[PDB]
Amino acid sequence: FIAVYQHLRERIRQDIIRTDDPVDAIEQMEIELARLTEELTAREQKLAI
Amino acid sequence: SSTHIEQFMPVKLAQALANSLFPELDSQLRAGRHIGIDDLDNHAFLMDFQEQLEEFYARYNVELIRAPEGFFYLRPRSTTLIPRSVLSELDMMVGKILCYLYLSPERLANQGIFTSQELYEELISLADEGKLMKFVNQRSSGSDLDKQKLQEKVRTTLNRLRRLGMVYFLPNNNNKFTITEAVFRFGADVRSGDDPREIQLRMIRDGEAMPV
Amino acid sequence: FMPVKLAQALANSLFPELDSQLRAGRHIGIDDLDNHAFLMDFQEQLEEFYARYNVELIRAPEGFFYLRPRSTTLIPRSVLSELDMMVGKILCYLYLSPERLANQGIFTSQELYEELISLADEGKLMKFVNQRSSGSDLDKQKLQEKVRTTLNRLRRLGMVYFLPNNNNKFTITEAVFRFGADVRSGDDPREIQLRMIR
Amino acid sequence: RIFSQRLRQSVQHYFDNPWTLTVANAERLLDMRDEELALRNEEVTGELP
Amino acid sequence: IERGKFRSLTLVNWNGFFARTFDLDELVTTLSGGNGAGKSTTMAAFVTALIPDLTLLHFRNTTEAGATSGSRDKGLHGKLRAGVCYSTLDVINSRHQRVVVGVRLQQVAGRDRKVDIKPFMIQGLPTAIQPTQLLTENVGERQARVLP
Ligand SMILES: Nc1ncnc2c1ncn2[C@@H]1O[C@H](COP(=O)(O)OP(=O)(O)OP(=O)(O)O)[C@@H](O)[C@H]1O
Ligand SMILES: [Mg+2]
Repeated sequence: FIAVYQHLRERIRQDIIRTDDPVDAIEQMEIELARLTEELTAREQKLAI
Repeated sequence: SSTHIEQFMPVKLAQALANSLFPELDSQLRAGRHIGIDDLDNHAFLMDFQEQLEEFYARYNVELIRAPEGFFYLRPRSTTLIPRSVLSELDMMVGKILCYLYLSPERLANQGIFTSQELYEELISLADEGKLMKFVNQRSSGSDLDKQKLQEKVRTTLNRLRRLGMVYFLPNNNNKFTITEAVFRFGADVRSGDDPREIQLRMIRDGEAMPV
Repeated sequence: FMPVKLAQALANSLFPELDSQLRAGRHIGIDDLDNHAFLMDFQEQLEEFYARYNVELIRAPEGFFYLRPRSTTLIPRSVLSELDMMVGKILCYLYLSPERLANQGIFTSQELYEELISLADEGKLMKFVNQRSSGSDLDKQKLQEKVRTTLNRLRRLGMVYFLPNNNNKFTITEAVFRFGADVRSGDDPREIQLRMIR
Repeated sequence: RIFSQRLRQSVQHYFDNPWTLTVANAERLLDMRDEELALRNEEVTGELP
Repeated sequence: IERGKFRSLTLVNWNGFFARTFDLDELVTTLSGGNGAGKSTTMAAFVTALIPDLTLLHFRNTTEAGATSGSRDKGLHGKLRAGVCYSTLDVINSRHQRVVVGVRLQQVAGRDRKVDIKPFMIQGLPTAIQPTQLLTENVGERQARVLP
């Protein structure tokens, strides 16, 4: 279990996501996902016109 | 049936190797270049056939690796078919400083464009100036000729990092440049809040880094 | 899609190694039984494979294979030193007829050292080591060191095979002909080789 | 306030445990140095048709 | 509008030709002669003078047509003799201007059978000058010499 956690801890991407707690990181990631989805929606709307 | 691609190779792998992007990419990769998100063509290509490329390169005793930041690179094994080399300590100083510069929200307003002078100023602000000067010349004591020599060595190493794909110069001005996420590999010794010795051991075991 | 025989060829276990070697500039002679046979079998497709890199796969008339980059080569290029071609042309000269009776195909470093010193002009020797040099022992020692170094480079190219022991004795392969002169109807190889060396 | 301490201390104390990254450094393709181009000059002559 | 036309083709010091000039026709020009006479060689000289890009030029036999071979030898070198060589075209422009394009060819000494090319162009040449004479010097009793 410890090993698993250790493993995961390294795999964090950048500073705003530097919650050293993986599980805590999950939600942040997902937040990013939602953010990105909104940006994509706006961009594809621009592309249509 | 006989005389059928599947007998010798997976279709997706052959499809990848037949692409017009492959030779460029292959050449570059072998040379040590890192691939980030900005060079769309290449990046996208990599993404599309990741596992085939990994499997392919495996033949060479080399790992095609994907960092969490989304950048690809080559890591040779001890039995590698392709030579392996290490960066100089000055390259590391400039690398860790470029990393802190990327993170710095205070300079995010520049839209990524930095000047050699700003990099140099940040570096001297943090590291021991007079002790670092020992690497430029064994007799340095703060003389301007030696300070200009240091600046020229920085200018040279920064150009080497550009070939590695870690930084891109502006199209018309060479005194200014832009960063990429590939620089985060210089933080591999501290991304986890643990004992530095154990981290270092783990890294050398994985083939990521050597001592001097 | 991809041609079936090309996929077969590059699926072979020998390909990665040979690829690595070729990209380095090594020459494949008749000595390397398996590699040479592999190239003979799949030349028609390997030529096309490497043309995608703007690099040419050539089979020399003597029989050995090698790569030649174009100006638009996709592979980073590198270039030999003057002393390197000097030594190469010397080795081409040593691929002589009396060689068979003189050494039975096995030479020593001293043969080449003394031949180089005897046959070349002093001025280009100084240009090789350093212009400030003048007929001094240390200069000759440095020239010996450089000779060993360039000989190892050539061994990397596959030109010369060291006999497997620490001592510096070797045999010359046919691929050394790449340094050789142009041959015209009836011309004597010794004379033309010497004419270029002069 | 997570990475400031984490990374600054690494740069400040690097020389107590200097370490270096590994990179792929494939060999360069050796080629013949181009000698000065020597053309064939022969002052050819002949009877004109 | 009057379309431009190719007036003539000139060869100097090619394999079998010392100095020969073919006058082209307005519609069709035919070359005849037994095997090995030199017809395909004339074709090759023309195309070389038109596109001197040495990376492209590749003169395969008529047999083996369409096979991408990567042959060791492109087949041009052997069609040239030692010394200097030329291949030139005379053209009448739609503006009724006489222009002479061409190339200077020369074998490269060395084991590799390489070739050197240097293009050139001449404008305003008087209509009375023939390229065959312009490219040669009369030395001796009707024993002309070629000039670099
Ligand atoms: N690269 C070369 N090296 C040596 N000889 C050559 C070369 N190319 C052509 N020749 C020779 O030049 C002569 C002219 O050949 P060419 O093909 O021009 O003749 P041709 O009249 O067009 O013949 P055919 O109609 O049979 O093709 C022939 O003897 C040919 O063998
Ligand atoms: Mg013909």
